[PDB]
Amino acid sequence: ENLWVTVYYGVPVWKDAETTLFCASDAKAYETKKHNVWATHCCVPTDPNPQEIHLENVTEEFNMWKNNMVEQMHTDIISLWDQSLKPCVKLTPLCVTLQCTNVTNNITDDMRGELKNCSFNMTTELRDKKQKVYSLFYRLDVVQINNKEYRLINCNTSAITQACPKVSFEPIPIHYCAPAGFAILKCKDKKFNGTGPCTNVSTVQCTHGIKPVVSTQLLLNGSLAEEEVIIRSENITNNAKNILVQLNESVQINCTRPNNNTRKSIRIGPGQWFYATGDIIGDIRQAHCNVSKATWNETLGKVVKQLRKHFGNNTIIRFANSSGGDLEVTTHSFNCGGEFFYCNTSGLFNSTWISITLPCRIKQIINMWQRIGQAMYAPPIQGVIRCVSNITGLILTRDGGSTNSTTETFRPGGGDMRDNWRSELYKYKVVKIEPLGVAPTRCKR
Amino acid sequence: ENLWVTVYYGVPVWKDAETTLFCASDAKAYETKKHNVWATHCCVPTDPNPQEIHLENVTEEFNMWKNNMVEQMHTDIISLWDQSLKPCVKLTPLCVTLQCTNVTNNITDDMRGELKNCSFNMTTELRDKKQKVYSLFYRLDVVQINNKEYRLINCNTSAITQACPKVSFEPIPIHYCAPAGFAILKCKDKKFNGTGPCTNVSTVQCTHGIKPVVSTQLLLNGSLAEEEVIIRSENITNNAKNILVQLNESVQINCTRPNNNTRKSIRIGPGQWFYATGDIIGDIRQAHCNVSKATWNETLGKVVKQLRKHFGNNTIIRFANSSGGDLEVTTHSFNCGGEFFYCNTSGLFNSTWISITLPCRIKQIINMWQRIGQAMYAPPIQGVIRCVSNITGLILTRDGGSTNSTTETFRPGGGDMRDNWRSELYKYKVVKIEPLGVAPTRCKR
Amino acid sequence: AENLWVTVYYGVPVWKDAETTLFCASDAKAYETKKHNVWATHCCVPTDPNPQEIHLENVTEEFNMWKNNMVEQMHTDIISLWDQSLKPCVKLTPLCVTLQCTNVTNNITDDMRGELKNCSFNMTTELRDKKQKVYSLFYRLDVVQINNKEYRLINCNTSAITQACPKVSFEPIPIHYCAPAGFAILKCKDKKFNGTGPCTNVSTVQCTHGIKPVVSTQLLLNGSLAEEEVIIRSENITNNAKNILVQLNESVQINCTRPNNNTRKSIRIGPGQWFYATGDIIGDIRQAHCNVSKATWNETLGKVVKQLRKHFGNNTIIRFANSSGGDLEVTTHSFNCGGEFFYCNTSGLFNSTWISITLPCRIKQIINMWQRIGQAMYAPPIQGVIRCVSNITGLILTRDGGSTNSTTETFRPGGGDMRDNWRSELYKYKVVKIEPLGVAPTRCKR
Amino acid sequence: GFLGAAGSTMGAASMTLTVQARNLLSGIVQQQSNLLRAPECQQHLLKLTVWGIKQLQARVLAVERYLRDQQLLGIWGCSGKLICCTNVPWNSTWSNRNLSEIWDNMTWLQWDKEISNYTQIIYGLLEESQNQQEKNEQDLLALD
Amino acid sequence: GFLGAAGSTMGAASMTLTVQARNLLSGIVQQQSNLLRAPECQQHLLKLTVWGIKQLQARVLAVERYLRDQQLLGIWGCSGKLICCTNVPWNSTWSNRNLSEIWDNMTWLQWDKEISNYTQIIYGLLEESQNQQEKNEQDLLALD
Amino acid sequence: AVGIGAVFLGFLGAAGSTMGAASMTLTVQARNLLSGIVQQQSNLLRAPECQQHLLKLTVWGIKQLQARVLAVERYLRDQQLLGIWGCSGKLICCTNVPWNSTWSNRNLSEIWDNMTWLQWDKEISNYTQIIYGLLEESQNQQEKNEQDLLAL
Ligand SMILES: *[C@@H]1O[C@H](CO)[C@@H](O[C@@H]2O[C@H](CO)[C@@H](O[C@@H]3O[C@H](CO[C@H]4O[C@H](CO)[C@@H](O)[C@H](O)[C@@H]4O)[C@@H](O)[C@H](O[C@H]4O[C@H](CO)[C@@H](O)[C@H](O)[C@@H]4O[C@H]4O[C@H](CO)[C@@H](O)[C@H](O)[C@@H]4O)[C@@H]3O)[C@H](O)[C@H]2NC(C)=O)[C@H](O)[C@H]1NC(C)=O
Ligand SMILES: *[C@@H]1O[C@H](CO)[C@@H](O[C@@H]2O[C@H](CO)[C@@H](O[C@@H]3O[C@H](CO[C@H]4O[C@H](CO)[C@@H](O)[C@H](O)[C@@H]4O)[C@@H](O)[C@H](O[C@H]4O[C@H](CO)[C@@H](O)[C@H](O)[C@@H]4O)[C@@H]3O)[C@H](O)[C@H]2NC(C)=O)[C@H](O)[C@H]1NC(C)=O
Ligand SMILES: *[C@@H]1O[C@H](CO)[C@@H](O[C@@H]2O[C@H](CO)[C@@H](O[C@@H]3O[C@H](CO[C@H]4O[C@H](CO)[C@@H](O)[C@H](O)[C@@H]4O)[C@@H](O)[C@H](O[C@H]4O[C@H](CO)[C@@H](O)[C@H](O)[C@@H]4O)[C@@H]3O)[C@H](O)[C@H]2NC(C)=O)[C@H](O)[C@H]1NC(C)=O
Ligand SMILES: *[C@@H]1O[C@H](CO)[C@@H](O)[C@H](O)[C@H]1NC(C)=O
Ligand SMILES: *[C@@H]1O[C@H](CO)[C@@H](O)[C@H](O)[C@H]1NC(C)=O
Ligand SMILES: *[C@@H]1O[C@H](CO)[C@@H](O)[C@H](O)[C@H]1NC(C)=O
Ligand SMILES: *[C@@H]1O[C@H](CO)[C@@H](O)[C@H](O)[C@H]1NC(C)=O
Ligand SMILES: *[C@@H]1O[C@H](CO)[C@@H](O)[C@H](O)[C@H]1NC(C)=O
Repeated sequence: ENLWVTVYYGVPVWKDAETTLFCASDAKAYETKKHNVWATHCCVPTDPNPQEIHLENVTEEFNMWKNNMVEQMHTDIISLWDQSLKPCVKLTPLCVTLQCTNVTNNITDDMRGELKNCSFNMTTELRDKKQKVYSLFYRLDVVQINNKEYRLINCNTSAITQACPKVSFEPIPIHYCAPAGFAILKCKDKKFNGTGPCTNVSTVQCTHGIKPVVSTQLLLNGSLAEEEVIIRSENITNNAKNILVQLNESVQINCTRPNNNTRKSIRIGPGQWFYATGDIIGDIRQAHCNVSKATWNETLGKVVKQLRKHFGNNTIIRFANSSGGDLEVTTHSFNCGGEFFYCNTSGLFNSTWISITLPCRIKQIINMWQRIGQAMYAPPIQGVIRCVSNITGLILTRDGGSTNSTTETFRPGGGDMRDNWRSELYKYKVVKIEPLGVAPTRCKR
Repeated sequence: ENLWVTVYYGVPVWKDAETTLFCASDAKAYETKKHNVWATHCCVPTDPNPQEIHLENVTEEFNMWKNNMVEQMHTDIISLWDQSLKPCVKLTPLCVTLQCTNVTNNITDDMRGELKNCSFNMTTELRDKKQKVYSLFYRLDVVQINNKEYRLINCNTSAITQACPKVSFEPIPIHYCAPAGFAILKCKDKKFNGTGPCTNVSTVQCTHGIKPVVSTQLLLNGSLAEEEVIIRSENITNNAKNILVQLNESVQINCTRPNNNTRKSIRIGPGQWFYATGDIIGDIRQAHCNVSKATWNETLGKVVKQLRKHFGNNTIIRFANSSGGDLEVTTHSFNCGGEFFYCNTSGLFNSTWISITLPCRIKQIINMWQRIGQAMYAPPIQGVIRCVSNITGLILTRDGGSTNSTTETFRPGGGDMRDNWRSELYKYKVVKIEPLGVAPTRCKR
Repeated sequence: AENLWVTVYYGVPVWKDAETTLFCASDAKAYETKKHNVWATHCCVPTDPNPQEIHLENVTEEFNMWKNNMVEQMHTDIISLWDQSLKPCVKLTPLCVTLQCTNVTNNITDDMRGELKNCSFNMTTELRDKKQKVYSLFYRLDVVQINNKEYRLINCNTSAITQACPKVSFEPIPIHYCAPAGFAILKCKDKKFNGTGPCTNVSTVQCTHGIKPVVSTQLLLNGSLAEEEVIIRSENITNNAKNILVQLNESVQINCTRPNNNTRKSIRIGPGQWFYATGDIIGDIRQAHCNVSKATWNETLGKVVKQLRKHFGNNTIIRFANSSGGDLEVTTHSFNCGGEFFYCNTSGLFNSTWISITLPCRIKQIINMWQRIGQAMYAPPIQGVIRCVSNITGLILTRDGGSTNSTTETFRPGGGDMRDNWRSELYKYKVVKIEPLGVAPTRCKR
Repeated sequence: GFLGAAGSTMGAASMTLTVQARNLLSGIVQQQSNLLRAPECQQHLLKLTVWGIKQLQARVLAVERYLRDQQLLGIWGCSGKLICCTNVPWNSTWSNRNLSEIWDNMTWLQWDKEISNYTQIIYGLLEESQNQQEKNEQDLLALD
Repeated sequence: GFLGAAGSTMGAASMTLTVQARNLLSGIVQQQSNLLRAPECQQHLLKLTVWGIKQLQARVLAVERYLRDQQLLGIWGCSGKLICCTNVPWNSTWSNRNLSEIWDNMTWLQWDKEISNYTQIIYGLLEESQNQQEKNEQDLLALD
Repeated sequence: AVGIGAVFLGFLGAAGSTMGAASMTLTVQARNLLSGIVQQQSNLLRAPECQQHLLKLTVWGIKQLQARVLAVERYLRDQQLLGIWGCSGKLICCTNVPWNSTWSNRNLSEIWDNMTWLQWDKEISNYTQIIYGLLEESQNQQEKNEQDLLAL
């Protein structure tokens, strides 16, 4: 009875919103590595002791499949990548006819025909002079013209830029921070499937650090589930969707390139250098990855159990290797040690439910963001490379199309980088704060 | 008197001002035209229901010859043009000696010697190879060296860029909108000749849609006068000022390029293509435009009566062809179907007061804004081109020369692009809002 | 209980030291119908025709020229202006070819023997299908032997050399640096201000005095003078790793010339690109040189010694030496008279022990500015004969350091980065940020 | 904590309104000036033209929204207050329930969701009421 | 409507002060929110470095001009009001018209031209009056 | 003869005056922070050619734009504090926070007649945050008390 409208400013309420997030990192943690693309362009430091405010009795709706934080992360990674490569040597002078022969010196049968020894006429500083040089190329980067004449694979389609020889692409944790006027809500519910209401919601200033690891089929160095393996998808029934599986216990994978390479610096113009592969010291052997067999077998058993909960207790689940298509999506991709390893995962997905050595190949000329027209040439890395990584999740697709769903088949998939992000950002949402509110009171002016 | 100063905020007062206006095109008009230069760089949606607030008892002074909106439109259109051609193929590799002969196959007399067949040595995807190619050129794009050897006309002035073939330049109406804090006032007066007060004015947030048509001598696809032909000039007296004539009726002009041309693509380097004109399929005939004779004769007579009001009643009024100079000013010029036409208008302006076929020539190398250091190469357009346009106005120059015995002669003029803009922006003015003011009242604290 | 209360005041006249971005202004008439000018075109903002200064009576601020951020800003801005002016120009990559060179032996004085070379080469034309044989003259300093007729331009094994656009003048004009609102520039008016310390007679200004961005390496040209005494200003006078940065109280003049009458040969090299080559020299060939008056130079050097001794003693020996170490940028006096780059030998100015003079000069065309190697500039030839007279207003000297702690100490001409020339003119100014909010006790309460 | 009161009841949350009001501007200044400690960050980040423009757009907009809300409070006669009481009666249509249920044992998030689309009506009413009050004051001060 | 009062007399026009005051900022925010309806050129237009800078300059300046007027009202002691009376007497030299010819028979556009030459004088007087008033209150409150 | 008259010669003319005398110029040092910005921008209209040129320098454009935005943000921050403390709209504001002799132990005649503002803010520098916190607490109490009186 006789209540009046009052106005309150500073009311703690919010709405869903899309804004620009700032990139921040732990400055001490870069340890002077200012040549790391991720550190130099995410220069602003994070605050020590990031705070988290639990919000008692606050329920909020999260949806990882429509989360614009993913789209923004995707766009910014591509942008930084391109800026990193902008101020560097172009290899258009390198798109010449090559005269190639086989590398046959102390080479295993397992790589016969894998490497080619190519000689060519390339420029020098003075326009008037030319020089004869050679380099060993991986077969995947070289294409036959009309059996000794070859060209680099991208001479018809795109320009090639050599990656900057001092720049590191090693992932570091990156934190996304809200601008003032916005807040990030974090879902800490266990067994959260990505789309439902979240009971335990807290407010943070910045996200935890996420390493921008680039990979296909398997997800490396991500977060683990704490209770059990969690299977998330936009739509389970629809076989056109990717299924993201988060493991609770990691699987360790040991990868190497055993060949001892010597890099050769070639002058190509005034102030311009090209880095060639030189020659190999010692025997030539295949690059490969080792996955503990028992651990992998246990890991699938857990994944299968969770799939059965959604697909039926008497449903047979089969794993199979990937379908044909571009190398970039049919195989696993590491980007480790500075070399681009493309690994054959069929040994991991060959079972029916009801150490494993994976051979790998190296490719130097690549198109990371599925774009056509901008190719990067990775300079050679000297010496022997070894990487030990954590498998934290999988991207699977289901074939569908079976008769009466008698059995189901799953295969490694992914390749759309957005899903690598969605696997880490599913717990976060960005909201706008709207401080002005109205309510009745027992007062009059 | 016993009065005091009272301060008021929100007073409806404005002053003449110069600000930056923003571009907004209709949203539905966007369709899928991400490749249309006007839609892609001005997608900001307009208000579906622009408002007009008529101001009773307001009589503001307008001066179209000293506006700011005109200069901004000129500056912005040039910038958008330059940014559309930026990420495109450079044709530097085509500035070679050409070996040319005449195209003599099924040529009517009208084009004998107009079109040439040129072969040349051009680069290809590998630096070690060359290819022999040929294409057809119009004689204005090719200049003789010292006798079958020719070069492109722009080789001794500037590098030429090929416009990207997917990009459309077809005019899309755009609206200029004031930023908050500013307002656009518009005249509604009929028979308003510029440079003076308007009796009926209104406030709008955006201008009407204006098509950014680039043309000379005649103005195409503009607004029509409501009642009478209106002659506007900065100084009707001065022979150095252009006369802009706005018509109340519209003369329809039918333009065509009857030849059935073929486009051919030649690879010139990695990722780059040159689009050349290939053999013509049918007979070779000249481009031309048709103007109905009777309609033109009546239209011109109306213009003459209005000139007769400014000049003496017994004046002999004559029309004549343009004086010499660059093709861009001596002939009519427009972009039809994407190709550039230059037409001979001496058939329209050859009379004394007391169907007309205009032959046209096509040119591919364009210096569109009269800037010596830049040039653009128009890709050929496959097939037969036809368009129909509305002649809404004229640009005339009084020949002057202090000719005695009242025999004024008018000749088509043009070339200052600002004058096309001035025919649409003449009714608008930009003012700023200045909310504070004071006045005496009998109120004291 | 005393009953004093907190009162908040806004508009309090106080400030704190701060670093901000100042804007670059010029004189609205400094245009002089001249826009091709590297300074005037970018520092285009006109200034106030009637600048004002506010004397702050009873203010004693501390100024420190060695930590003055205004200097750092000019260093960054001058480099940027330089780089953004050479941007829309000819790249001259077609000139990195083998040259066939012989000595210029026609009408050569002995001092010019071997100084100039006549080089012929095959470069591009308007059409990519045609080459042309052209020739030009080059100074020896810019041409190196390829392993004795084949030569190349000196920077082919480092970087691209762009051509400065021939219309742009680099002649320094006064520049005024102005504070953004909320900031103010405090100026020290102490007639004998030493630097690094308290200054009485502090004034507030909106913009600095006009400063000409003159670039030189040993003698400081066309700056301000001290008014009463020669002043020696250093960060640490006893540290031989520092610079003595002498400022004089009277100017002296140096008369420089490039006596040869040159012509310029304009060559098309591509579709809208032109190269400017040095053509044949008219008349005979003589070396560039600069004059100073001997007595005048002795007198100002003697003044420096009297002041320098104040830090070392009245029974010490001050010796001047001709300086040493590094390439020409730090061994000679560089100054760009008329647009050509002169590198003058100053040993004749520092040959005395305290207890007319002709300086020979060399000309270089390929210039590495600001001690960088990433980019080089080609200076187009200037036709006719070049002459100017400049005002020497200061010196950059260093001390060798003592050895055996003997009576004699040696002061040798220095060199260094551009920052010291800037410190020479900006020693008087400091930037502060105004902070209008504050609190003090009163006797009032709500 | 900044949204710590989100789960508190309306009449409890109202005890700490000042912190939300402060964060809107103080966060901007600290993030742009105090957080940006390493001078090389700005020097390098200025080379990323697009990031530079996007970040400015975000700051400028935050200011524009702040000012729009302050202008609105000023128009309504609530300038300078976090708590403002005005002479516009509460309509049961907007919400028909007891003032016990509304102020206490219910949070602000819930409240905002319930008022929903009635917000625009209320704002128009508040603006007219203040104009009437200003005119009345001006007339009284002219009577002596 | 906005500026619909331009032809009204000064008295009648005082009823629309709210309309003109709101547009100074509300148009800025709405103009920015409108582009969210076509996100594709929000991204494309960031490539037009020149347009990016010009639009931000336009927005920044609009804010600066708005704030300058608000600061000035604050200095005069009129913060928070659209209409405020002061203690500065009206000078017949500024204008010698009757109130019957000012608040009627004349518009604000006409008036502004009529007294344009005295704007700075009036503003200076307003500032001095407020300074004296604040000092007087400070002293009065110290006599408690 | 000195001390007679309160005229200062310009914008920071009162900087060397005592704290009491300097109160006479509070308006001068307030307007400048904002009106200076507008005039500096207005002045660029004296050279339209300069404005066109400056838009060609991306870095200069952005750096100046950042400076303007930051200046505005600092201005607003301080204005918000005056709002929070209940001093909005005033150049001089009396509050209910008592003065602590700990922060500074001086007589009022000593402060207002012998100290200048440039000295005062050094002596009281260590208590700035304390005082601001107290001012906020005081205003929070006052607003809730007013609401209860209106309710009664
Ligand atoms: C310390 O401070 C001193 C004093 O300011 C400064 O010395 C002065 O330097 C400037 C710049 O080098 C000198 O100015 C030049 O002087 C020559 C001399 O010409 C005289 O004779 C001709 C007739 O033959 C007269 O017409 C003329 O007025 C003189 O009396 C001028 O020729 C120069 O003009 C050209 O360059 C200008 C650059 O901006 C152009 O604006 C101008 O239009 C001219 O260019 C045209 O002609 C060129 C030559 O043919 C051609 O190459 C161009 O393409 C174009 O067609 C200019 O006015 C000034 O005289 C010096 N004064 C003294 C006393 O020395 C020091 O340089 C400074 N020190 C340092 C280290 O910075
Ligand atoms: C998942 O997360 C793991 C970490 O938990 C990542 O694995 C690490 O990856 C980094 C980067 O590739 C490895 O760092 C490198 O280690 C080399 C080890 O060499 C040792 O022995 C030589 C002997 O001569 C010594 O000289 C040397 O100091 C070491 O003791 C270093 O040689 C490397 O430095 C060289 O290369 C870099 C290239 O950027 C240059 O900048 C350096 O100057 C130098 O030339 C470098 O430090 C690290 O060892 C890996 N650890 C493990 C356990 O594997 C995975 O990569 C990540 N997974 C994915 C997919 O990203
Ligand atoms: C004054 O105003 C008039 C009227 O708007 C302009 O004349 C029009 O100009 C446009 C652009 O040149 C013409 O559009 C073209 O029409 C061709 C014919 O299309 C027929 O078939 C389609 C179905 O396939 C029907 O929808 C259509 O109505 C016709 O019956 C198309 O083939 C063209 O498409 C090709 O070119 C465009 C642009 O390069 C590409 O984007 C397409 O992918 C494709 O390759 C195009 O749509 C239009 O027909 C003209 N009107 C008339 C009556 O002829 C004047 O140009 C304007 N004057 C000036 C100076 O600006
Ligand atoms: C246009 O009309 C005005 C009056 O409306 C008149 O003064 C002027 O002379 C006319 N002529 C032109 C072309 O301005
Ligand atoms: C003058 O500068 C020197 C630096 O060599 C410093 O030691 C000395 O104290 C300064 N003089 C004064 C009065 O500050
Ligand atoms: C060069 O020397 C010759 C003598 O061999 C002389 O005739 C000539 O004049 C000299 N040069 C010029 C251009 O004067
Ligand atoms: C207004 O909000 C109420 C909330 O209960 C909702 O039921 C109603 O549909 C909304 N009105 C409109 C037009 O959306
Ligand atoms: C215009 O003048 C008439 C005079 O009768 C007046 O009635 C009308 O209200 C005026 N217009 C406006 C907007 O006040």
